[PDB]
Amino acid sequence: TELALFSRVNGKFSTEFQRMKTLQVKDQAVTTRVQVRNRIYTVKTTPTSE
Amino acid sequence: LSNRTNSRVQSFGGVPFYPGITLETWQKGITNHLVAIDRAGLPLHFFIKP
Ligand SMILES: *[C@@H]1O[C@H](CO)[C@@H](O)[C@H](O)[C@H]1NC(C)=O
Repeated sequence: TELALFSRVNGKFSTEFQRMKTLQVKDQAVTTRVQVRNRIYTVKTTPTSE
Repeated sequence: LSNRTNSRVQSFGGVPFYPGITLETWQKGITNHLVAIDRAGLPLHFFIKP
């Protein structure tokens, strides 16, 4: 606001407001699964075992 | 984001498969590890002959 009276009385009134706002959200979800199965031999009993 | 990786191996005879192996080393590695894969047979009563 600027006001001038009689070309001699001057008045300035300058008001500024400034608002910054920042939000950040980060989510991670890692699921890992490993499943190993070796079946190497098969051991069977002889028919004629004592 | 969404990553979804599913692997699945199945070996039959040959080196115990582990993820970091190459197909060349698996083929070269059946030098001693072999498994029957197809079989032909006869009914058992046919072997009881004079
Ligand atoms: C995993 O997600 C990333 C995202 O940066 C993507 O570039 C990639 O292709 C996805 N898959 C693998 C196997 O990395």
